[PDB]
Amino acid sequence: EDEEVLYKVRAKLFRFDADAKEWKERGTGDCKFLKNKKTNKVRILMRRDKTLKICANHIIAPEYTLKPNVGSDRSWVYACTADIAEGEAEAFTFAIRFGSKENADKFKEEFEKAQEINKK
Amino acid sequence: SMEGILDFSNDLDIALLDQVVSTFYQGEGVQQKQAQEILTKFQDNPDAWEKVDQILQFSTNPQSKFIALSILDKLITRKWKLLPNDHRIGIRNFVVGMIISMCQDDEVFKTQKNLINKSDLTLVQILKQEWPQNWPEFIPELIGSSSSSVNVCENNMIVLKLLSEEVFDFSAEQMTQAKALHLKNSMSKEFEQIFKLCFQVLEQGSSSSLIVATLESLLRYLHWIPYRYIYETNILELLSTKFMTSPDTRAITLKCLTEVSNLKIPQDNDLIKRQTVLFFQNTLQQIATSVMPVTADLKATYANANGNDQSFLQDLAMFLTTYLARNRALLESDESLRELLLNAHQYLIQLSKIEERELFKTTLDYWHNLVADLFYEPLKKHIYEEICSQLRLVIIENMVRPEEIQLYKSEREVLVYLTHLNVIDTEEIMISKLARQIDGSEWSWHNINTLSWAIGSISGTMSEDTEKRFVVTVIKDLLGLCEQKRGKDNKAVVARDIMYVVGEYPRFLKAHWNFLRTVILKLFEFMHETHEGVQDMACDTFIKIVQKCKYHFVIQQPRESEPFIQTIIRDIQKTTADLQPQQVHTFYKACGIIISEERSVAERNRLLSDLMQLPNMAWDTIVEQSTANPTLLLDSETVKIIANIIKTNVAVCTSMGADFYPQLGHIYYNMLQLYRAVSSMISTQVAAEGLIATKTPKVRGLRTIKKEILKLVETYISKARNLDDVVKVLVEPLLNAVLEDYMNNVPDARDAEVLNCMTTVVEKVGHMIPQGVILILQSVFECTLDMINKDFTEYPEHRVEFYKLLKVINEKSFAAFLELPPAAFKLFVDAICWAFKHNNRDVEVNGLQIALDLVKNIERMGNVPFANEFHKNYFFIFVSETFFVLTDSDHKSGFSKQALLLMKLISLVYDNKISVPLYQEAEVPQGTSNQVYLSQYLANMLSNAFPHLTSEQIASFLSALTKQCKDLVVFKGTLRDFLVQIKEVGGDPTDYLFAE
Amino acid sequence: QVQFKLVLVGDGGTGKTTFVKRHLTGEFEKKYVATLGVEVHPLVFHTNRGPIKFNVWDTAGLEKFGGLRDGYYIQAQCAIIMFDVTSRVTYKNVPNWHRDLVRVCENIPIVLCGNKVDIKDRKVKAKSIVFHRKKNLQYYDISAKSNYNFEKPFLWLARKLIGDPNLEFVAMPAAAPPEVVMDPALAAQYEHDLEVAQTTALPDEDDDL
Ligand SMILES: O=C(O)c1ccc(N2CCN(c3cccc(C(F)(F)F)c3)CC2)c(NC(=O)c2ccc(F)cc2)c1
Ligand SMILES: Nc1nc2c(ncn2[C@@H]2O[C@H](COP(=O)(O)OP(=O)(O)OP(=O)(O)O)[C@@H](O)[C@H]2O)c(=O)[nH]1
Ligand SMILES: [Cl-]
Ligand SMILES: [Cl-]
Ligand SMILES: [Mg+2]
Repeated sequence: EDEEVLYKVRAKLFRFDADAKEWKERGTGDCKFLKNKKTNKVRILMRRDKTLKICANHIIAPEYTLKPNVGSDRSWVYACTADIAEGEAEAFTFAIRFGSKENADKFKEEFEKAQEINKK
Repeated sequence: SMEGILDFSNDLDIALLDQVVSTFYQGEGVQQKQAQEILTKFQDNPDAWEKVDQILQFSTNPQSKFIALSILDKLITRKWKLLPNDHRIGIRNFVVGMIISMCQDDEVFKTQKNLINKSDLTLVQILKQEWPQNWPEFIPELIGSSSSSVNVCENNMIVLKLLSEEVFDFSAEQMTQAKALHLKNSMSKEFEQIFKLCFQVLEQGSSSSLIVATLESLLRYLHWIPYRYIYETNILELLSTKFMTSPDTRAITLKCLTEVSNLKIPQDNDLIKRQTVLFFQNTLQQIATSVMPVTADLKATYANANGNDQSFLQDLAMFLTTYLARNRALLESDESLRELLLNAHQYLIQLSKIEERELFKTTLDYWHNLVADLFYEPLKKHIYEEICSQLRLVIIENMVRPEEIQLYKSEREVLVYLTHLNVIDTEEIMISKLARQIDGSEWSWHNINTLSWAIGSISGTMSEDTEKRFVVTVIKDLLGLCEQKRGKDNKAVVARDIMYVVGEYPRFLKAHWNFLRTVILKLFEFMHETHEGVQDMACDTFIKIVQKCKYHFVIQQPRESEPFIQTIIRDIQKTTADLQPQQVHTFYKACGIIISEERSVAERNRLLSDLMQLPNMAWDTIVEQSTANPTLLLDSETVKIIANIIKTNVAVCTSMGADFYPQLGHIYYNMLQLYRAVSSMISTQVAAEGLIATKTPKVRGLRTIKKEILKLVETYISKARNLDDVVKVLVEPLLNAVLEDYMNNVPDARDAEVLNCMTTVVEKVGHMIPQGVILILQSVFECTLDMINKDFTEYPEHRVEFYKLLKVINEKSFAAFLELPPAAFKLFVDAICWAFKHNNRDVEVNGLQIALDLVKNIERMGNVPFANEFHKNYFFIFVSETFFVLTDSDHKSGFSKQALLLMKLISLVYDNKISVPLYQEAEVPQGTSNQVYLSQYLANMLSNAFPHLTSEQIASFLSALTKQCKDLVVFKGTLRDFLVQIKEVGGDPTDYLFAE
Repeated sequence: QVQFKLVLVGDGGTGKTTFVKRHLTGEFEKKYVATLGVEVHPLVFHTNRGPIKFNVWDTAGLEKFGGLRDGYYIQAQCAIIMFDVTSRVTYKNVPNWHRDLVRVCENIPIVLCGNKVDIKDRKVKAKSIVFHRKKNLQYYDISAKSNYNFEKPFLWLARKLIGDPNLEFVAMPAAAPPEVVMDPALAAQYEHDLEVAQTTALPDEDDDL
């Protein structure tokens, strides 16, 4: 790999479907923060258990903000402007849920550290 | 333009249909989808059948012709009898002609198998309608046409196979009993001629595709034909020699010989016994010489998955296990058949090593049958010693974890039987497998785990003395293995396997107090290891050991100052300090199991007091602060502490049941005050924030407190011994705390667990609280019905708990329904019928049981005005609602209970056990019996619901039904006959006279 | 890239569409919307032998929505037969689905799948499931909801169709994702869409994830 793993955590990812006004699960597996050894840019790369299919692939943009979901104390929702998991870069409203509040808070800490690395 | 074919006013353009069909089968995305919809509407047009002979003649697309035959099949199976005789003979002759024509063209026969097979099935649908009564010559003409061509002969074998399947294999659900019997007797009467042809083809041989089609039809025949066609002809010899040698015929021949092994055969005939031996000997000889020797590595062959190897090896396992399970006694007492017997078993040993779970299970079912036999049958085990030795290694190397329930059970049972048959061989294999873990040659997590599960599985099979030496040897070896291993991953794996093994040997632990004590203290040390899996395994091992050895924790052991339970309780804070909440609850549950062994009341109550010390002190300080200032609950962290206190009480109440009462009594009053305070907080959070509040972590936390309180009370009441205290102390405060709160919350804030708690209360003490049951119904009945009577989907837990509560009230306190005002009683009848329409099998089954029980409850009242008014108002509602769910094809899972309910309703009238006329006066002569009026009402109801039935069909059906209303199996037969006849036109009314 | 027609058959409500959708998008559809005739979707897996494409014909199990019925099976190269381990009738009907399927598709690899093994009250016990043995079907316990063995039917069919018993699903390398600039004109657009999404609860808040 041309990338260093900064953080790895088990997570479930959702995307908001505005039409059906509901959260639709996109995958479950290891969410990884990967630092490109050439550009030093940190991305989220998430693969599904067993199929290993990509369900998240985007830069941790400095302009993104993690917000609580009304339902959860172990989730974050954020707008992503360019995710290439399904191919052509698309904008999503994402929600990512972890096994515990501690995992979610640790994720937030790591996501901010990555935002600062990406500011350089 | 594709939609052109849906316009029936204009003649059909075959080239357009061919394009739509091509677009559907070969097109993509939106175009495929649109072609799909158009083709469905085309096929479903009730006049589309008139287009079939046009499409069959003038279409170039074989997919169009396939879809044309589907349309024809709907006409033949549903509406055939509406056609004039001339038209039916016309279709019949066209279909036969189209089949013969396709078969006589070598190019079409080779490449259009789909369309020919579909044509053959269409012909078989015609035979089901026409044959033999309106087509006596069909079989003679098929036999005749078979010598004219090898293609026609082969295709005639496909027709006869499909006919045999339709008549003998799939008739049960698809035909009336009378029509199934008719076609079975018809095929039976003409089979002599069919068999003669099949035998000639198999003898005369030559074309492999023809031979394979003939053996495919034979496989179907073997489900029903008499043994003499197999044993009194050359056919057994051909199957077990010639057809085993060529690989084209081998797979089908093996499946035939498996069904031959299942024929009904005379038991007292030496010639037949010798023929049964011979075909087996011949089959195994052809395998050994033409396929693979007994030594072959079938694991390797199967894995390589060349050609049809996997299917062949599956079929061989099915043949060997089927034949040997029936016939191995034939091979056991004759010295000249010993080699055949052991070679057959050696093939099974090789098949058992294949890495394929479902194949392994098939061979394991056989091994279970064999070793069970050797355990009980005199003078047999010695025959199989070398087979059994190899099988011990196969089972030990394939042992799965006990979480795989059925497979672990099957494996354990086989290994236990094998251990009894030779304990020394079992021990040596297990110790030598352990040695190969210790020397690293076979070391892996999977391998030490599988071995530990195997060693665990045979606990209780050795003598106590042999077990003692074996267990010490195994623990010493696993301890050495642990020391020897490096890094916490490896050590954790071996530590979990030591805990596993020790937990499976309670007899050993019970005999060796010093060992047991050390194990527990070691488990307590492991409860501080954060290394994943270790705390969970320590807690699981602790409760498993306690369940089996509890008596040893409650007595004073020699050279101890106190019962060990006192030592566990004294140090409980320290022991459990690093556990997650669910692990603490297991730990407290285990302590509850021990304490319940103490049968001295004073000493039990004191141990229970000491165990509950930490949660009771956390509780007391919260109740002081919580009541002193209510706003302290809103705090997320206190809600988590309160829920965990209640859950600890649930855990200890689960293991102590009746003995838990003094602890419940200590918290009961303040627990129900806390229920009220948390209810207020939920209510006012929903008011302030909206229905979304119920999704918030805070409100879910509060609701968790309410659900654990209801769980604690239902857990105690379900095991309570003193029901007087339940009624006098518990019930009144419970109803006051929960019923109005449930009623006066918005649907989305109502806990389905309230219904579950009330079900247990009515179940256990319903007879003793008639006024409490009335209050339960008044609080939950109408508001819960209104949540679930708009659709079948909303509030699924309320739905299930609602009908469980009505069921128990209707069983235990039916007087509560007598107290309902007429309008509420009408809603109860509506609720029952509503349950009948459900597809969810929980609700439907409770629905039908309530209806049964309610009818029984009304019958019990005898000849009084409430019973009479019930029948006048509801008898016909239950009869028509039950018939609705019987006949609409959407409620097949409820068939048995629908039938039982309908039988009860019809038998009430047939016995004259309803005092008043069911008809309102001047609707019939005033003398008229309820039997005559029920006849009339059902005839009218069925005629309007099924207008295509004749008056004769309905009258015969109802005549059969009323005569059979004391015989459930025959009654159900008549109901299933009716469900077949309503799917077609011109069902024979004489079918309802069927008798076996 | 090699594409194979896969036909999915079994009683209504057994989980055919749910199982496929989970494989296409990753989502779990809780609602029962009965299939009308057939839904066709391409489904691609990446293997150590390159990509394999299944053209998935997800057929209707309900008789009244059956459409072309066995017409859908024409030129299938593989099949899944689905039942629900919580509904005995759905297993009783497995021989009827198998009959209708193999009359059209005589020599294809077929997986039998008992779905919904996540539900505690199982009605079709392991001991009862033997139909696959004489018919040479592969069998898996699955759950579309928990993802228990969710990949196994496709992995087994891929091994059979490619003729490689050691075929594995692999991870495809993930392209470096674009760095983009948030459009100042749609910044108001996004705060709205995020408001709606923060105030709609995530489903299944009691699950391990
Ligand atoms: O006769 C006795 O009084 C006696 C007392 C304790 C014994 N032990 C059995 C318990 N034990 C043990 C060690 C580590 C883990 C566990 C586990 F918790 F069960 F996992 C148990 C090792 C010590 C054993 N059994 C042994 O095999 C043993 C004991 C001490 C040794 F140094 C070596 C062997 C015997
Ligand atoms: N608990 C549970 N529910 C499931 C599972 N798979 C599917 N379901 C539910 O089952 C219901 C029916 O699913 P569908 O996929 O629509 O069923 P289907 O077989 O396609 O139905 P037809 O199209 O009518 O043949 C839905 O409510 C699903 O959410 C599962 O693994 N577990
Ligand atoms: Cl026998
Ligand atoms: Cl009809
Ligand atoms: Mg569907």
